[PDB]
Amino acid sequence: AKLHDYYKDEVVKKLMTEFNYNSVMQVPRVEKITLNMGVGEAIADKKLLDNAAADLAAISGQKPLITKARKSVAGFKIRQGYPIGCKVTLRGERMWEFFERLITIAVPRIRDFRGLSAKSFDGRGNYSMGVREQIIFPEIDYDKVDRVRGLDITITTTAKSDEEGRALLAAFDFPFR
Amino acid sequence: MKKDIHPKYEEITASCSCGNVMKIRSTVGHDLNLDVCSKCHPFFTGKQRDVATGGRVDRFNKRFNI
Amino acid sequence: RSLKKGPFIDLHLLKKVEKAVESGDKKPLRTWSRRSTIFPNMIGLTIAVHNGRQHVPVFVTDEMVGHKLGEFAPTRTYR
Amino acid sequence: NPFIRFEQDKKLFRNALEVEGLTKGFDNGPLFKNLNLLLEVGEKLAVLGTNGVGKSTLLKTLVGDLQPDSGTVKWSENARIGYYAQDHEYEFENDLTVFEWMSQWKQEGDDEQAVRSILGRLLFSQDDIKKPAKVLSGGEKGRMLFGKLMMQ
Amino acid sequence: ARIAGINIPDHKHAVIALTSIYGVGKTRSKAILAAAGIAEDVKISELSEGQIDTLRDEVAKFVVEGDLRREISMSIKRLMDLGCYRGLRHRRGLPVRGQRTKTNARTRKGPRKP
RNA sequence: UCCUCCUAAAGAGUAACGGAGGAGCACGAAGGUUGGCUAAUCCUGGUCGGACAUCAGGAGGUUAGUGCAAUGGCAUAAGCC
RNA sequence: CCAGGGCUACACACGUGCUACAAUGGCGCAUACAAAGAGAAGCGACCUCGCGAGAGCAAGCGGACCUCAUAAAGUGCGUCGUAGUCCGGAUUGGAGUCUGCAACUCGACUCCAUGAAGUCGGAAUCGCUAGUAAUCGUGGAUCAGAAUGCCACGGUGAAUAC
Ligand SMILES: [Mg+2]
Ligand SMILES: [Mg+2]
Ligand SMILES: [Mg+2]
Ligand SMILES: [Mg+2]
Ligand SMILES: [Mg+2]
Ligand SMILES: [Mg+2]
Ligand code: NA
Repeated sequence: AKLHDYYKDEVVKKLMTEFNYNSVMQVPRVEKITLNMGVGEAIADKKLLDNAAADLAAISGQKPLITKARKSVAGFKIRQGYPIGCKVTLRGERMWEFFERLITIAVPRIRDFRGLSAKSFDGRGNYSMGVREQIIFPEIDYDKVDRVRGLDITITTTAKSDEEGRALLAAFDFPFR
Repeated sequence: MKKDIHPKYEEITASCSCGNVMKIRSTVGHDLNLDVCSKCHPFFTGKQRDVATGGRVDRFNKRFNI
Repeated sequence: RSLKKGPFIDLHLLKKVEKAVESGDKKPLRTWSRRSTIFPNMIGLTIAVHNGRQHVPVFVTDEMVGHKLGEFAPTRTYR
Repeated sequence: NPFIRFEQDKKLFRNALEVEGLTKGFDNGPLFKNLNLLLEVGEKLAVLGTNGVGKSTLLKTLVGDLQPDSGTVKWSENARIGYYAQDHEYEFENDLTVFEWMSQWKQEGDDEQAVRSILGRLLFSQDDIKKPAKVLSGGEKGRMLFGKLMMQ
Repeated sequence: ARIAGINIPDHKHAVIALTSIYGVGKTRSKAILAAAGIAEDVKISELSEGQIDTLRDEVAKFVVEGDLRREISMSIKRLMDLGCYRGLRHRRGLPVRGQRTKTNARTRKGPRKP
């Protein structure tokens, strides 16, 4: 959509002249966005996981996949197959729409916003972020919700380094430091 | 998509309180009016306005009327 | 809390400050004055006050202006 | 011996019932006329009579699913009413399991305990928390009603 | 009935309904309403929506729920870090204005603990 | 009474009141077939979340797994939907 | 002799009290009725300033004349409609006023905001037989300032004692 053709028209040229590439598709491009939370407290209240899934469905136009514990761990008294988290993968048009609607409105609505860190890359151009609360998103009316559950946004790009990931994300008007 | 397991999805006009018309698809069911976007967010204008909590010698001086 | 005009301190410390400000930071001042407020010409000093039996060297930081010298010398030991 | 224990969500103080005049009637001259009385957060007042007097319809009027011909009952603004009907067939329906029926209640409780525990405190096991609600017999249905009261 | 935090009380007089705001009491509510041009005996649900908008800015010229809590917390946390006598009492949980703790001060201390 | 390894001397078998462990079952799918998939454990980044829950990349590669003891086997999977 | 501190410390326990938990009550408005006592390095009207504690000016009075000094419950009008509330007022932040060389330890009072426990109290226990109990206010001493205590005065005014 708007962010996608903005990228196509402007960011490709900007990054190409910035890094002195030689091919059109050597510029890093964002390939997916993953929104998940491991509710943890679904050991005993399975309705909590359904409420979180409804929250994610409201936030992003997809039905969340319920993720279960891979290995039994005795520390948190869970075993194999227990539904623990919810996850949504966004690609293409929906990814671009959510990318617009996050950094245009939802981030400004953060209480006492100061700026997202720049050293939060895994070393391969990927980004991760914790919203710490689900109420900021416009898809929420601040009264339907019952808890303080927060997401974990992960932006997966084809960048070859955290430097190029920083460059790509700063080409999209990210509120860094 | 997978044929009606998802919620609805449609274009909704989401403009700021200072103009800034922004047509964004979402799933709410009603147009919404909100605060400023990052276009008019007070982030680069209050960098020192936020860091102002302090000052005792200045408010002691005004108390020194004598 | 005290009065509308005339912030009250003791002379013997006021004159002792004027000798300390010129010489700068030095050995701490052993003053029994507790009922004297702090003035901006004392910031960064190392004045010492009386808690009843001994002097505790206090470091006058930025925010300790309106408070009194004895406000930072607790006078009873508990546990 | 089923271990049943009724708690109190919020304690009201002044008085609860304070009814003035009911005069409820169906076909004949009203089964009662005034019945002005107060509660004062007391205990019981065990209504009783003979068969066909109208104690059940008096309780229906008090609980409000039936309204009198003309009168006022009113309760305290903090009053929470649990009801155990004389006949309870409108409740055990819609083909739910014992677990689902007992979980449709409860205010803020985990799905696995504090609702599967109140069941086991009153003569129920894993092999019984999956049988349909509409098949239990008599005293078991009454005990389920007691459990819903204990959780409400 | 919607102000900075929430104006939950309908069915109440505007003078006392405004007290739900963390930062407005009785005299401040009278100060707010007097400059609003409305009487103090009007109910919230009865007054038109052409005055609630004129109230939000009149509430806004003061310090209210969202930021008053931060302001006072900074004041208490200052003394705690400052090391003042009030800070020491605030750290321990005892009276800070110099009253009896020999027998009284259960409000500041809490329930007894043998 | 039956099963697995060693003693058992590189075919089979081979004793002792020799050294170590198991069984008296389970399943109407945990069987048949077709289609699809690959694990343990460590690193970084991340909201509650910590050494360990869930998410994203990297290394690693079968060190995982097999209804149940041990041996042999298993990626064309005999493991997982 | 002097300066500073303590007598004011607090996991706790007891004795005597004050304010409450409300609707024969809170709040706002208007309007009545007292007794007793003090005052010269003292009581200080009236007027002006301040939302208020109070500040400036300031006559009169060492007094049945002048000040303290408006008594409060009450009465009439309206609202609140039994809610932790327009009951409650602790605790805390900010801003001040006046005595006093001096208010941190450790004063009183005013303003803004916050506004908790408490919804008639276990075993047990205390006071009172009439202008008394209960309830409402007023003054004095000690005192530069500093009482919910002590001593004293009046207003309203019961039930019961086979
Ligand atoms: Mg052989
Ligand atoms: Mg051989
Ligand atoms: Mg098998
Ligand atoms: Mg196959
Ligand atoms: Mg098979
Ligand atoms: Mg003493
Ligand atoms: Na009946």
